[PDB]
Amino acid sequence: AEPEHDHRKRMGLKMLLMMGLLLPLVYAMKRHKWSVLKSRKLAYRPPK
Amino acid sequence: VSASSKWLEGIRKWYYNAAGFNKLGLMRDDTIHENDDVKEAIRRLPENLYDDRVFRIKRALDLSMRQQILPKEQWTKYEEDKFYLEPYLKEVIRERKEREEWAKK
Amino acid sequence: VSASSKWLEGIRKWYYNAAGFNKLGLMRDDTIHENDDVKEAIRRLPENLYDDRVFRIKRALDLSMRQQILPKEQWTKYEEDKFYLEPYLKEVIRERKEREEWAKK
Amino acid sequence: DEDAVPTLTPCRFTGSEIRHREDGLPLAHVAIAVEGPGWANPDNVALQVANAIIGHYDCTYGGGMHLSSPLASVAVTNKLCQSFQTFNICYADTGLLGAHFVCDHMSIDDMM
Amino acid sequence: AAPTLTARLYSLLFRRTSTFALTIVVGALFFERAFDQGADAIYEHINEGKLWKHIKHKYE
Amino acid sequence: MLTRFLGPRYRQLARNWVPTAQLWGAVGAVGLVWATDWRLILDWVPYINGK
Repeated sequence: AEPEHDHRKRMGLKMLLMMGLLLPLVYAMKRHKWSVLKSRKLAYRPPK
Repeated sequence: VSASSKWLEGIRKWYYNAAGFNKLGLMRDDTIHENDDVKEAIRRLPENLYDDRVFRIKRALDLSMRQQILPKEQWTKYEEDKFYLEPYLKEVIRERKEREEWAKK
Repeated sequence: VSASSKWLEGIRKWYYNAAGFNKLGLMRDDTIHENDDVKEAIRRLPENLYDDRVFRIKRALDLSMRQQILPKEQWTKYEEDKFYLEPYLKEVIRERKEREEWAKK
Repeated sequence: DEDAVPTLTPCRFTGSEIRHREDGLPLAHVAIAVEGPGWANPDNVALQVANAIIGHYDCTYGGGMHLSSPLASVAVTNKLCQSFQTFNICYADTGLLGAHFVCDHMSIDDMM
Repeated sequence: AAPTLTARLYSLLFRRTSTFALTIVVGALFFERAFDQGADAIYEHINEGKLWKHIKHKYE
Repeated sequence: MLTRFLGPRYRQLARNWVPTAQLWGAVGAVGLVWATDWRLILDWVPYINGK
């Protein structure tokens, strides 16, 4: 059934890293995008 | 938005401190789910009003994204809230009650 | 549309008695496959002309559906056909040759 | 003389956009700019020339079918805007030189 | 430096779009075989339960 | 109708695109490499040597 219980096990290891790498890198990128929108200043200054 | 209405409209005041609306400083009227009656209702809204509800709405979106809220101080003054539409709205309630009325006729 | 051109343009005359166009009484110019140059070319067409080519075209559709043709007498007069666009068209040929020209420049 | 004669400490100008948000603005008076002259830099020479390549597409200007700025051209063909004018905004060594503009609900996107 | 990493490696690397890409795959090699290797090391220190067996299998 | 894009103008256009053209080309090629790791090329790869 799971001889790759060895082999597949191996892959899982890299997975642990990929996310830990990407997941941050991903999240970053997301923030990297959204950041400006975060801080926006839009003014309600109705005339008079 | 005061104690009976800070329990009850304190689902909108203390429990929209919990359910958010007024502690988010929302506009009571603005909470009505958009409907057709609501729609043209707003179409008839007053202008200076329109601006007001606008800034309110946008801001709401703003902190919403920010997932923050204004100072609890800045959190809206309880009671002390004009029912903005309700004259206008409720008027329309009579309207669609009228179109609805002669409609019934 | 006469013998050299009733053999050759008598692919459009005797052999558009066979290929139909002129015996169908078509407009020589009208036969140009629609292209952009053709397009705005017509956009610039003359008015009374425009009507003329119109009636021609529609009629063509008409018998076409009818799958009939006009009297062979009514079948178009050979030769004796103004080249309608060709001054206008060919002018445009110079045009797109001009846009094409300074274009080349 | 006496005191108070500092120099220009470089920094970033705003870097933003804002709409004075107007339903009341009947039609866009739009614009844009990218470095305009100011006092200093040696570059602006060609940037001048560059802004030349840029150019200002005048509403009152005619001849769009034949217009030189390809931008201007399509703007005619597409009827793609109601104005653009390369406009050089000045600070010693930096600025923005670029189009004013006018447009309806549409242009700006393709404009850029 | 790191300013030429961020910058020159933008400029002399990440600037040109292609260059950014060619850089990318250029890594794809090194990363690929490397992580392959060190990964194998991880599993290696993990056990020694087989395929080290040959010597024990007396590797005829 | 190559004359359409044949002119010192568009010629110059090519002269521009050329180095870039090299660049994207390289992109494709190397892609074939790493993607495939095709033995044919793979051989020459030192320390990318997998055995």
